[PDB]
Amino acid sequence: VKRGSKVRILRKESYWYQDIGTVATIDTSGIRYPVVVRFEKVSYSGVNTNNFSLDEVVEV
Amino acid sequence: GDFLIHHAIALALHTTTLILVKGALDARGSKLMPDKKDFGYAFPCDGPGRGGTCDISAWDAFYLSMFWMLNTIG
Amino acid sequence: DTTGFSGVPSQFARPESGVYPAEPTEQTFLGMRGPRAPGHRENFGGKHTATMLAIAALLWQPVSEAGMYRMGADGALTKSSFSNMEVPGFGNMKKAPTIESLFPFAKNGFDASPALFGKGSMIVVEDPRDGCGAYANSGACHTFLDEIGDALKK
Amino acid sequence: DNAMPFLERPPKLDGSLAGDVGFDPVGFSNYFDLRWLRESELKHGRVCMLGVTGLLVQEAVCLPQFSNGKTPVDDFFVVPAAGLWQVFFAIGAVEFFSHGFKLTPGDMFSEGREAGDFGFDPLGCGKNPDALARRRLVEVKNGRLAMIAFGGLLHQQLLTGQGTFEQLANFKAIA
Amino acid sequence: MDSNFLKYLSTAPVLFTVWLSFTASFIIEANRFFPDMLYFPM
Amino acid sequence: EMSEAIPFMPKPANIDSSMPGYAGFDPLGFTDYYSAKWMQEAEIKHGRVCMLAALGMVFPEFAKFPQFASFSTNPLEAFYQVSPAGWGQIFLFIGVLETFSYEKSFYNFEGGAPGALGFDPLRMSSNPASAKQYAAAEVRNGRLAMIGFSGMLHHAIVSKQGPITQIVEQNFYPK
Amino acid sequence: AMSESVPFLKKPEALDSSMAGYAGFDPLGLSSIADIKFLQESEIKHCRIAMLAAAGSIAQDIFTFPGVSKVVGTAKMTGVHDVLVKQGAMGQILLWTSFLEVFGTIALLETLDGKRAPGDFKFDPLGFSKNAETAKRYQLSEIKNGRLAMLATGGMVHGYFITGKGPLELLTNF
Amino acid sequence: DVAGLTPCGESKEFARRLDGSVKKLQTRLSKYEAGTPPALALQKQIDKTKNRFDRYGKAGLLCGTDGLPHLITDGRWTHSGEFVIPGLLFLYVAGWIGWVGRSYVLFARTADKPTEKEIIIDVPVALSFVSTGFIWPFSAFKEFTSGNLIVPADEITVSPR
Amino acid sequence: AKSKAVPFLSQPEALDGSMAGDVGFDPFGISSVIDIKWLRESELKHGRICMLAATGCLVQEVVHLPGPAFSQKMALNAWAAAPRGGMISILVAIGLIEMISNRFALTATDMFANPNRVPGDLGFDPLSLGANPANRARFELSEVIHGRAAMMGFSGMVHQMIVSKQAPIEQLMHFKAVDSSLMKLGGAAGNLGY
Ligand code: CLA
Ligand SMILES: CCCCCCCCCCCCCCCC(=O)OC[C@H](COP(=O)(O)OC[C@@H](O)CO)OC(=O)CCCCCCCCCCCCCCC
Ligand code: KC2
Ligand SMILES: CC1=C(C#C/C(C)=C/C=C/C(C)=C/C=C/C=C(C)/C=C/C=C(\C)C#CC2=C(C)C[C@@H](O)CC2(C)C)C(C)(C)C[C@H](O)C1
Ligand SMILES: CC1=C(C#C/C(C)=C/C=C/C(C)=C/C=C/C=C(C)/C=C/C=C(\C)C#CC2=C(C)C[C@@H](O)CC2(C)C)C(C)(C)C[C@H](O)C1
Ligand SMILES: CC1=C(C#C/C(C)=C/C=C/C(C)=C/C=C/C=C(C)/C=C/C=C(\C)C#CC2=C(C)C[C@@H](O)CC2(C)C)C(C)(C)C[C@H](O)C1
Ligand SMILES: CCCCCCCCCCCCO[C@@H]1O[C@H](CO)[C@@H](O[C@H]2O[C@H](CO)[C@@H](O)[C@H](O)[C@H]2O)[C@H](O)[C@H]1O
Repeated sequence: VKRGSKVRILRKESYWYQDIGTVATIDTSGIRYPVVVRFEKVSYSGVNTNNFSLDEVVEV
Repeated sequence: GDFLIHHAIALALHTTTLILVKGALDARGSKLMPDKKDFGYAFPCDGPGRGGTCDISAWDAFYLSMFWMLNTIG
Repeated sequence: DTTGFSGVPSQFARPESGVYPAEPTEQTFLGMRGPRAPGHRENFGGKHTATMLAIAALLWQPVSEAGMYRMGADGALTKSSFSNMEVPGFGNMKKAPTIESLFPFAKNGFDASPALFGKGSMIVVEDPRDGCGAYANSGACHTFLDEIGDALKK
Repeated sequence: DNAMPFLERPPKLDGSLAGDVGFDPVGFSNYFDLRWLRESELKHGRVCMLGVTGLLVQEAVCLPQFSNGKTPVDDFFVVPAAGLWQVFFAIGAVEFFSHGFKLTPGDMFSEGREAGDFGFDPLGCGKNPDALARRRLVEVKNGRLAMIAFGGLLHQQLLTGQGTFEQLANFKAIA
Repeated sequence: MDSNFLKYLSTAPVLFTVWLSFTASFIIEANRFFPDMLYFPM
Repeated sequence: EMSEAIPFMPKPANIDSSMPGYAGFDPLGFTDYYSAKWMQEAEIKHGRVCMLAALGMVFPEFAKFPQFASFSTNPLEAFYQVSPAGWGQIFLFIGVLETFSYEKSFYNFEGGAPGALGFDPLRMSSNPASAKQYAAAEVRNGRLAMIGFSGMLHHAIVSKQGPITQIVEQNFYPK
Repeated sequence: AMSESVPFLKKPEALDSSMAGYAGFDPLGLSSIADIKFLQESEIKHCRIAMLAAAGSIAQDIFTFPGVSKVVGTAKMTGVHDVLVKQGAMGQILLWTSFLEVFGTIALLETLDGKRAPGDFKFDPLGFSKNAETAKRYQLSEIKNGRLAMLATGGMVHGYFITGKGPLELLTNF
Repeated sequence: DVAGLTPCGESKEFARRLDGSVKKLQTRLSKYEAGTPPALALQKQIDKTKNRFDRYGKAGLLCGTDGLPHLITDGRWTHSGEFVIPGLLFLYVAGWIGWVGRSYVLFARTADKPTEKEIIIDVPVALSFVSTGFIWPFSAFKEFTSGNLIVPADEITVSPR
Repeated sequence: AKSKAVPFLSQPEALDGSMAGDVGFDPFGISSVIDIKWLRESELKHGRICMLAATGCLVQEVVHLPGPAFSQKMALNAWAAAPRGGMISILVAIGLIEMISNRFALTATDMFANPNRVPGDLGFDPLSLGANPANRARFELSEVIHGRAAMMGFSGMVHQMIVSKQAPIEQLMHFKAVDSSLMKLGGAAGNLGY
């Protein structure tokens, strides 16, 4: 994906699984979860953003 | 009177089923606790985080539906 | 921002067709001005509706006077319903559905005339004034202006 | 010329069809095929030419097999119901075969058939071209007259109850 | 009228109490003039 | 494009002039959600059943079968006067006809035309113009029969008689 | 540009001297509201019906066709309408005038299109409008007599509604 | 009649209900003088009781053995004014409220801050929406068919199971 | 920048003198809350119904359709006496007129979705009486004023039919004043009920 795009979450244990967030940054290092996605809805923890891998995220 | 009480029994059988079905279907996981299966059937809670997780186990929906069973057979 | 009752669907987040038709200024006599198909107004416009309304009005005059008019021995003729005209070949359907079935004036007691209404059942025009004047009246008539005069003189 | 001079001449009526004096005020032939309209006119005229002959002859002549109505219209009722169905289906069979089983505006003239032309010329009366043109005019004009005449004969017989020739003989005005 | 007082009257509890009081008020008025409506009359 | 039925509404995207009874009429868009060919075949089947139903509601006014000659001319009473062996045989016959639409729609949905159950015994629709006219005529007469049967059914509910009987007795209104 | 008929009022901006019976008289501005061609056709239709009505009132007072005195009573003008509706006289007059006015509707629509002058049904069996001067002169005579006939028709029928006498008999008596 | 019930106009038990209900109020009226405010109030209560029983008797309601009206709700048209027609009035109002609220939550999602629109309601826009509800069956069915009521299953958050 | 109708108030926005009858009258500021297009559509609709309603009350006093069901001089009695099937036919026909004339853009979210749509312009000109552009300003003004007047007049006539159980013309010609013995206003809570 790329920064600023709208993405659909495919992590089944995510609060926002199959919801739309937007990508803030993508790391270039050997990071296990580089895609940082921010979400309008807040989780039960109150967090509204999480880091995901590429294979857990699809452009819409 | 028979009509009204039969509808009351319908509410009771459906509500006990709701609690029990919610317990059975959400036994293995939920948005509140995705890995609920890893904790078993009867565990107390997942703690006060994520808003509060009291009576989140499938056993606890057995527990809550036992009152609704007693109410319906009542 | 949304004006409120603005009626633009995008403002209220309502789904919109987006295809907003241009408004032709052409108008038909018994229809409204609106978007119409190409050639619609020429074929089915004022000329069509006025002519067809005229034809329907002309065709109404036999329809209003619908009935079996049979002359007796004397010149006098008797109006009977078309239901009396039995049909030979339709089995148990001896009486046949007719024009009176579509226009049942007699059943409803309308008694239609070629010009609508008719001797039996005609427009009722009555004088609300009841044969007295606007002012300067007797006991039988007390007008509103008479009440003003009665209020002034008391 | 033009039947109704005040009105502008209808465009689809170009005078090719017989009897085209330009009499189309309502606006037919601008909405419907002229061929379907002419086919209807010729069939209505032919059925009515036979019908006026039917009213006049049936007052005079009654076959032994059937009874006679008080008026020629009443004949329709006195004749047996099954016979009326046999004539209706027989005419239907003629209509199916004559039009080649295409009996609708969309398919009737799909074969290129000329309006009101069934190729019925057994005695070869219409073989001559100029005679055919004059007689085509005669057929439509007598047919239109017969449609009018049939209306009057049927309506007068229903009103007077006596039949055409009787009404002409003993005439009773409505009172 | 003040825009902040109108924005206060647009708050959820005020509108909820006013709308359900208006709702309650026309149920009360309809049952005052036309009482004992166990059925739709037909 | 705009709808031809509603000239202020846009054309419904999933209906097309190809279909026999097309008028552009889908104000509530069933075809943008449901399969247009499923709706097409379903409309055609409702109309064919309704065309028989309209004819069947009207026909025992005229004549009855000798076995059911004693039955009533009100169709909603003649419904209950038929024996359950009779309704079982009617249901078995309709089911045998349906076995063909079960293949035509649940297995062979795409191959053919909507409502094409291979029932053309007199070899009509061979001429293409005639086929076009018959297709549109079937759909329009089916819709007309749906409306007409709906009418005549509720008319038989209000006044407990057949539609033709209600007409001749002029019992047109609830009493 | 001020009106010839009402000098303190303006020209009615839809009327021109090429019209028949023009006097600049449209004070109420009805011509602006509705199409002048329709109004011209309507004026002429009112004019010709009332002209026939005016001559009919006069002639009905003068003589009466054979046999008619039985069917009607001593009724005259509007009085005969209720009884001659019972017989088919008014029914037949309505039917045939209605039949003509169906074509009159088509003719009025042709007038709105502009393909015909209002009231021009081309009806000239005997020859009067061969010359152009005579044609315009007779169109002016027609419109003026017609407007007078309409006023006269109102006068005759209201004289019947007051006295019951009829035109000639109101001249002879009072 | 239906279900072994008797029409309320000819059942004796409904009549004794009305007579007993009026006797209770008349014995309360027997302890007051004619023009006093309690007596006037009690007499209006008696009038209302008589009107209720008079209206119920002529309404086509069916009474039981207990003399109280019973509702037949099986779908029959001779009794549709007890559930089927009041139910149609309910479903129209309920679908009105649902369509109006759904339209407002979809409006509020397209706002600068969506959650202030739900605790501080944009009253002109919400009143535009409450006016929208009168044609909700058509508006909602066109919404359903145009793919705007139902979201696909792959746009909805679900638990891992 | 003051209103001309109410000189001590500020001139309301969305009222700019373009619309007919725009004299600057909106003291409660409804036009600031509700779009003036919807309000003018609703004002024209109320007034047009009221113009027919005022004419209805007076003409039903003078002329009746024949028959005993249409013989109610007093207009509020015609509501009950007129055949129910036909009054519901009127109601259904009004609903059909509303859906076709508004072209299925009936709600406050989709009427005026077309930018060509104008407040009050349903495309109704059967005899093309608005074909002349010059009269448009006067006609639109005179329609609005006739509508407003008829709103006030019909409201009066109804509430005069309630007070005096008399039709409006024969209430003017057989006027009997308000005795005040009956028709008292209010009072449901003063006497604590009953
Ligand atoms: C689907 C078409 C249809 C059918 C079959 C009927 C059938 C019936 N109607 Mg209904 N009606 C319809 C449409 C229809 N109506 C519509 C669309 C309207 C609303 C405009 C009405 C309004 C209506 C009323 C108000 C009444 C009826 C009545 C009747 C009944 C008696 C009819 C009678 O005696 O006619 C024969 C009589 C006539 C033909 C007289 C016509 C009278 C004139 C023309 C009325 C003037 C029209 C006026 C200018 C309206 C203009 C507005 C309009 C253009 C929108 C009959 C059951 C009456 C009833 O129930 O009586 C028991 C009744 O009171 N109808
Ligand atoms: C733009 C349209 C303009 C409409 C103008 C309205 C004209 C009629 C208004 C009343 C005329 C005179 C009243 C004297 C009559 C009067 O004052 O009676 C008094 C009555 C209360 O009774 P009392 O306590 O006075 O009893 C007194 C004793 O003397 C008798 O027992 O007041 C009311 O509450 C009645 C009105 C209903 C109140 C609620 C109305 C419905 C609410 C709808 C939403 C709000 C709308 C506005 C509400 C104000
Ligand atoms: C031979 C069949 C036939 C008959 C017997 C007939 C009789 C009458 C009568 C008789 C009393 C009137 C008063 C009348 C009037 C109108 N007809 Mg006509 N009409 C017929 C055929 C068609 C077709 C095929 C169309 C059509 C139309 C219109 C429009 C609307 C135009 C618009 O508002 O722009 C109006 C006002 C067009 C349409 O739009 O209908 C919604 C359209 O295509 N008509 N029509
Ligand atoms: C396919 C095939 C062929 C075939 C075939 C067959 C068997 C074809 C059968 C066709 C049929 C039975 C068509 C019947 C249509 C009935 C209609 C449209 C009635 C509508 C009623 C209305 C409008 C009404 C009404 C009423 C109302 C509501 C109010 C009432 O008061 C009155 C009233 C009555 C007016 C063959 C065999 C030739 C071979 C070929 O190779 C292929
Ligand atoms: C839509 C909406 C608006 C609006 C509006 C409104 C409120 C419009 C109201 C319209 C009305 C009142 C229409 C009435 C029609 C009456 C008829 C057809 C009478 C028929 C009589 C018959 C058939 C008979 C009979 C006979 C019988 C049976 C037996 C005899 O003994 C009696 C009798 C002889 C008479 C407007 C236009 C203002 C604006 C905007 O666009 C929005
Ligand atoms: C647009 C259009 C055309 C059209 C059209 C139509 C239908 C035109 C009709 C227009 C109408 C009906 C106008 C009526 C206005 C009535 C008013 C203002 C009454 C106010 C009453 C008051 C103030 C009062 C009062 C009273 C009080 C309370 C006390 C009472 O005791 C008495 C009293 C009565 C004195 C057509 C169709 C020709 C085609 C054209 O192409 C386009
Ligand atoms: C040609 C029709 C084309 C569309 C027809 C479809 C109609 C749609 C539903 C029609 C409903 C009929 O509506 C019903 O009929 C008439 C209408 O006055 C009324 O009937 C009433 O008036 C009639 C007419 O004098 C009386 O004979 C009858 O005793 C009385 O009950 C009913 O109270 C009403 O419920």
